[PDB]
Amino acid sequence: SEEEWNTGETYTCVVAHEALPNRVTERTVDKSTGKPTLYNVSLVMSDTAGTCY
Amino acid sequence: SEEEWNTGETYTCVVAHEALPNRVTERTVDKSTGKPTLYNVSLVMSDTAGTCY
Amino acid sequence: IVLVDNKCKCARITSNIRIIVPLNNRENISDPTSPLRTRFVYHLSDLCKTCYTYDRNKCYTAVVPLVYGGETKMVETALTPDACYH
Repeated sequence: SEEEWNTGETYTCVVAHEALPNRVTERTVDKSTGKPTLYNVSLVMSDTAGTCY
Repeated sequence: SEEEWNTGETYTCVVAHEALPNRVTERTVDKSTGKPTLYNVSLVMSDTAGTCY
Repeated sequence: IVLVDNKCKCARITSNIRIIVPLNNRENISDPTSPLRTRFVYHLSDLCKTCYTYDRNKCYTAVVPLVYGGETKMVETALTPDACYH
């Protein structure tokens, strides 16, 4: 339905192939990770210079 | 001499005190340690790297 | 010359200050099922003593369930199998 993904459900897909070393792998994506329509980065760089540089 | 300080020359101070766990502590200072006026800061946004890009 | 070269946050300070901040990553690194933490903090003092990126030599892992014919069984899976080992 258009409710779980719209809610932001983080879906995951697992697959097992013989050729793979671990024999198992997976990926995942949610609403945001699904082509983020917009970022919300708010990084803060505290103490840009001190002791270390 | 002023020139000798300019190069740093691996100047170090050793302090020995009983209260210290090993009775030996080394410190050093250089032009970088005090206050570098320049700041060639380069914050790479890197929308997608995951690991060290 | 390179004072700090922390690979957890990719912070290199040659004394240059380079910090890469990958956007695509979940809040919790233990499992992907966590919010997307867009905030990023780089405390120089603390860094010179909650990672975001993954080291090239480091191969993380998480346990996940699987069901084919019988009962749900837990198996380990690596988030970066290429780093671990077309």
